[PDB]
Amino acid sequence: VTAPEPLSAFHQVAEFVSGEAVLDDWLKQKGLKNQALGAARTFVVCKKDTKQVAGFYSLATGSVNHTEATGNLRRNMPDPIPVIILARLAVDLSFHGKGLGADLLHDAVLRCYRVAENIGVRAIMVHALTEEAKNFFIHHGFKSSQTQQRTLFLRLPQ
Amino acid sequence: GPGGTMGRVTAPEPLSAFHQVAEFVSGEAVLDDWLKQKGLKNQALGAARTFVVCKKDTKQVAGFYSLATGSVNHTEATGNLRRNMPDPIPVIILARLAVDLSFHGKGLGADLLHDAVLRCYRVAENIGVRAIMVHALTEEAKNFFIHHGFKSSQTQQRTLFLRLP
Ligand SMILES: CC(=O)SCCNC(=O)CCNC(=O)[C@H](O)C(C)(C)COP(=O)(O)OP(=O)(O)OC[C@H]1O[C@@H](n2cnc3c(N)ncnc32)[C@H](O)[C@@H]1OP(=O)(O)O
Ligand SMILES: CC(=O)SCCNC(=O)CCNC(=O)[C@H](O)C(C)(C)COP(=O)(O)OP(=O)(O)OC[C@H]1O[C@@H](n2cnc3c(N)ncnc32)[C@H](O)[C@@H]1OP(=O)(O)O
Repeated sequence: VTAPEPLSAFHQVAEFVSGEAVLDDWLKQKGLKNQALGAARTFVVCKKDTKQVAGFYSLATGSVNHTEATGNLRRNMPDPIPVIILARLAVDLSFHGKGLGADLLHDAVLRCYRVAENIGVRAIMVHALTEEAKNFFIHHGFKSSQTQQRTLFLRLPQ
Repeated sequence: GPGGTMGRVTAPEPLSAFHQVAEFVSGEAVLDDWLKQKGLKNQALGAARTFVVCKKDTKQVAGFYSLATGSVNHTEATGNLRRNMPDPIPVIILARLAVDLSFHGKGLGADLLHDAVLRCYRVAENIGVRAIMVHALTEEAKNFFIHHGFKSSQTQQRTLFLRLP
């Protein structure tokens, strides 16, 4: 695949299938529209020598109240806690099991660290859609909320 | 205007341990004390990023502002801010803004706000952001933001927004 780049009208998305239709349909129907609105910024990777999207993720600003956080995350912090929402992350079924999911997450993390140089950010927050998704994030260092087991956080040490 | 001094200040730069803040006074003690007690600590925690301007040829702070990520529910927004948007709406919070009493009335409050706005537009290239949000501490502060293009929430006059796209 190609290096991560911003979603554009040059990207072919209509055939993308990840196994989660809510994510597939968001990419195809709302991805580019929501970029113009300031609702989310989407980054894609493409099959080599094509503009066919092989995987993507989306980032938006956000916050979390102390009750949905963890004991360590809320320590000595204001309420609510400033976060970046990793709103969506998916790889096409044809590319599963090749480390592209991990690679996309790593790119997202680095981009959040860069954003955090100019704006206050405590953590990356994700809402896991399934138990399998939650376990993927746990494997990569995310920690669950105490009240919602599918809300997870990755503290950005600074 | 001339304000209280005709000395200059430096360009905005990140708060650091090299900055003197202990003598800063803005007319609002809550802001003065946040800067002195929490400014640098909160930077390391990821609670807020603070940018300062200093008296020329010193490291003495003459003004500052602070930025953090945040969001707002549709009920607390405006119709134009929320139309076709997810709920809640992604924003950047202008958490703190203050100038030392000695430099009031010189356009430094406007200059700091302008630098804050440009910094938000740069951030927005990498992350979804709909608007800058501010909670005005006083009536005087609210009117200052209105003069520079911010719009009040319909329910709360002291919560104001500046749309970016
Ligand atoms: C993002 C949200 O908002 S929540 C929804 C999450 N997204 C989805 O569920 C959409 C459908 N699923 C997918 O798109 C993919 O399965 C992804 C993106 C979750 C993972 O990508 P994949 O290609 O399957 O995994 P990839 O090959 O990158 O695996 C990377 C590492 O994670 C591990 N891993 C992958 N899936 C899981 C899992 N469910 N549980 C634990 N570990 C996992 C792999 O074993 C590998 O580990 P290693 O480096 O120690 O060998
Ligand atoms: C950010 C928050 O969360 S709210 C808290 C805001 N901060 C504070 O209250 C701390 C105490 N006050 C201050 O530090 C300062 O008064 C500031 C930073 C708010 C403003 O800075 P000042 O030095 O007073 O104003 P500055 O000289 O930059 O004024 C710039 C312009 O705005 C105008 N202006 C200033 N105050 C007001 C006001 N209250 N109402 C309308 N217009 C105003 C000025 O006349 C000038 O207009 P122009 O550019 O058309 O000539």
